Amino acid sequence: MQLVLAAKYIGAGISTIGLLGAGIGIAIVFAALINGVSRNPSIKDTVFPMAILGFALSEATGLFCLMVSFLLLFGV
Amino acid sequence: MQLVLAAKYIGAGISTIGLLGAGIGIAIVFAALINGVSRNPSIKDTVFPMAILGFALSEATGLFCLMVSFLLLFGV
Amino acid sequence: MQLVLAAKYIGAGISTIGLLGAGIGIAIVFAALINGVSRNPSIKDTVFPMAILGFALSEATGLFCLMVSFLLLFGV
Amino acid sequence: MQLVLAAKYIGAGISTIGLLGAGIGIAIVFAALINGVSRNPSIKDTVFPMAILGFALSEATGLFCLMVSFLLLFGV
Amino acid sequence: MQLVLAAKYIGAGISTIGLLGAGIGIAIVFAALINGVSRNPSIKDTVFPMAILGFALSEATGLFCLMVSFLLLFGV
Amino acid sequence: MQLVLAAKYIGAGISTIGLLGAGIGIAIVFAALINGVSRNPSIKDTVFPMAILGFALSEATGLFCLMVSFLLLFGV
Amino acid sequence: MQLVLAAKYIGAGISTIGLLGAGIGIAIVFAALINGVSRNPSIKDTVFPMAILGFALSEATGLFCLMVSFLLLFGV
Amino acid sequence: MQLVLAAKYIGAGISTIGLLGAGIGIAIVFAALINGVSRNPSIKDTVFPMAILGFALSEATGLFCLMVSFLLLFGV
Amino acid sequence: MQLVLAAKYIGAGISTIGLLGAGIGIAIVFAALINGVSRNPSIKDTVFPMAILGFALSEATGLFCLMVSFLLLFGV
Amino acid sequence: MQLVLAAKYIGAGISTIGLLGAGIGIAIVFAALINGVSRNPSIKDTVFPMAILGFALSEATGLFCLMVSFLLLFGV
Amino acid sequence: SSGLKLQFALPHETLYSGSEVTQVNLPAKSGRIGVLANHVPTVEQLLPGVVEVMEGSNSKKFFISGGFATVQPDSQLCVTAIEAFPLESFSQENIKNLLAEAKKNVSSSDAREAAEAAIQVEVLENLQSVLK
Amino acid sequence: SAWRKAGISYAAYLNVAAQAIRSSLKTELQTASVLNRSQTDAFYTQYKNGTAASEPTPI
Repeated sequence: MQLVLAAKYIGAGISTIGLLGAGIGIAIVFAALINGVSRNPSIKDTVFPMAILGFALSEATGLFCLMVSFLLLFGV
Repeated sequence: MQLVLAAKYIGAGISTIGLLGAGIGIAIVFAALINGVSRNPSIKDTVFPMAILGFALSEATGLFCLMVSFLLLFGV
Repeated sequence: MQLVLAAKYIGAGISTIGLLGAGIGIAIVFAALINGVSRNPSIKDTVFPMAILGFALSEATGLFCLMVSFLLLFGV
Repeated sequence: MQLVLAAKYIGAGISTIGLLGAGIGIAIVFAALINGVSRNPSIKDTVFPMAILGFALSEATGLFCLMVSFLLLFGV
Repeated sequence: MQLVLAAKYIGAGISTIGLLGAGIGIAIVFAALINGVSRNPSIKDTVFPMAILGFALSEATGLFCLMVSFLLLFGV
Repeated sequence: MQLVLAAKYIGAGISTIGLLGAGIGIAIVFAALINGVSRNPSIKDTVFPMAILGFALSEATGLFCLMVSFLLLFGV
Repeated sequence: MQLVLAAKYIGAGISTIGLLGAGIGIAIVFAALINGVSRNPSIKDTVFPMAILGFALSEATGLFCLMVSFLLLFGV
Repeated sequence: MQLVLAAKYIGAGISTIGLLGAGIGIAIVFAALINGVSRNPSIKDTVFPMAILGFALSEATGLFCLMVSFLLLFGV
Repeated sequence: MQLVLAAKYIGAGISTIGLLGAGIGIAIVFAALINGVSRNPSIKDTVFPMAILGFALSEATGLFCLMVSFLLLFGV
Repeated sequence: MQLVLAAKYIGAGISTIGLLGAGIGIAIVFAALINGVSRNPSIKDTVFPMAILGFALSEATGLFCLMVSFLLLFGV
Repeated sequence: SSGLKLQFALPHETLYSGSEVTQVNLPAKSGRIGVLANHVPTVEQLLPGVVEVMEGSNSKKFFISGGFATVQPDSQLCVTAIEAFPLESFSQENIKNLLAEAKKNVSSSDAREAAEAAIQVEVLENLQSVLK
Repeated sequence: SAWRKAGISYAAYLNVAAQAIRSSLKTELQTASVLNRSQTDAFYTQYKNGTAASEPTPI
């Protein structure tokens, strides 16, 4: 096995591109909390908790595509 | 089989790119709820429920493209 | 058949990239409904129904590109 | 024929990427109608009709790129 | 001829990616007309005509890239 | 000549991707004129002329990348 | 020479993708001038001159990537 | 080993594309803090600390994709 | 040498894609100066100088990726 | 060595694509400082220092992806 | 400083004056707005809608004619309008339809007078939604 | 339905709503205080530079 092994590294470097959704995604979700409390600092213990909930939702794309790389380097 | 097997890994690393729609997508949908409640705390139990509905709609792109990777690694 | 079979997997992993239009697309359409009710809580049973109509329109890109992957894995 | 047949599947999975214009495109056009009616409920039977007109214009990119995939799978 | 024929299909599926400019492009141009009339119902027969002019300008990218696909499938 | 001829079609389908700058680009430039004439109908014969000037500037990217395709299909 | 000649056309069609920065880039820079005079027509002979300066700065990306295509078709 | 070694460099140059999420992502998160204090000079020691928290969240995508490159150049 | 020479042209056409950061990047930085003076012309000799500083920072991505193309065409 | 050497140039031209995060990223971070001081010139020696801090954070993506190119041209 | 002092007054009667409030909901041109204890200083134009002053106890809701709303830096919102309207026990559906319908006939009358009719339509329609 | 276009000042924009509201309530809970509050008998007259004047009209 050599030709099929080489495809394991090529496919692993491409599955990292799918992690952009977590970089820019979580950015926007967290950025809204910053702009939101800038116009209404009082409400805090209401938007902060839900903001974290959006994190785990956007962190999904950063986990699935992350596991795909291990299934081609330390998995297969 | 060797040449066709190698294409199973290359195609799996590309199907992860389609998961960007769930990272940035769900981000915007959730971000709107944050910018909404910081402007109108009254309407909470009205925008929150519908916000979750938008999650499952945007989570679609994060499931289909997710299944495609398994149909090339643990499927085929 | 081996060289042509391998192209079936490579082409299937690329057709998933076209599903970004449904992830980010439906996101914006649904996000507008969230930012609309924060500016006018009165109108609900008027923007909500049309909002769903926009879903099926943006879901199109998430169906066509979705069928293309099956026509290369379970079709051909 | 085998080498040229394989290019029929590779080219079909790439022509789906051009369908992003219909996913995000129609999204913005429809999203404007939502932001409009939530700011001016008066004008409805004026922006709604034109909004549909923008749909067919943005649906173009979702038809052409859609036909290209059939001309490589069920056409050629 | 076989190796050069296969490149005709691969190049045709990529020329569809250039049609995104017409999907998202025309979307923004048309979306502005929706956000303009909902904030200024007075001016209609002035922004509507020019709005159509912007359509043909953005439709250009949706025609050129569209012709390139035919020059590789039904042309060459 | 056969291997080098095939690269003429592959390179022509990629040069169409560079035409996105004219689709989305001209869209934003034209969209600003629509958003400008909605908040200030007064200034028309001042922003309209300059708006056209921005067209030829953004049309550049839609001409260069357009000529590259002809230099690979009807040129070389 | 045949294999290396074919790479001259493939590399030329990809260098056109780098011209998107001039299409969308110059668009935003010019669009700001439109949204600016609509908000303050008082300042015209001050923002107009600097606006042109931003053009040559964003036109850079539309020249470098443009020269790369000629160094692969009419250069090398 | 030569064919599989070459795939180590090709896969390493692609895993750098996944680092865009940290460039643009952290940008938006940090940009919100700038647009927040300029409109509400009062609150500072409240948005500043949470802003840093968003950094480590968006820095994730800039670490994972960063480690993938070392696992193909100085790892494997 | 022929197979390795061909990779010099393919790699040069891809390094131009990295120049998008300078096209759209510098665009936003310069666009802010245009939208800033339209709101407060009082501060000109304060935002103008710093605006230029942001140019050299965003011009970086337009220089590095620019040098990479010369190290594959007139370098190596 | 020839086949593996050619992959050193192909992988170097792709690692430049990851530098977009620094072009557009730093752009947004710096652009916020421009829209900030304009709306509120009062706070300058407070947002300016932190603005520079965001630079080094976004400059990260412009350094890592920059080093990857040297590890394929002047490294390996 | 805890809470926010509300100053809701009219050209004929003053309701609140330096009174601490938990939350308030008053329609703005940009869109519906809410305010609490500490809120960023914003100055928006109030449109003919419905305002509701909230308290730890059940909050009362009055209909507003329109005006301006400004939140002072020192945590002090000031509401200025013309006329006011109690919950619902004040307005009557029957008393509204009478004039409401007559407004559509004002468009039929000379435009000089129909100009004000268009403005009435809006205000009247919102009165119906107050019935809830 | 533009008010700042071919309608009236913002003072009048809220005025029409003040009378519409005050007249949208019960006839029983409508004190005389509100009646005369919507009644006015003032006429305006434009004058020239030479003590001249225009035809009198109702506000």
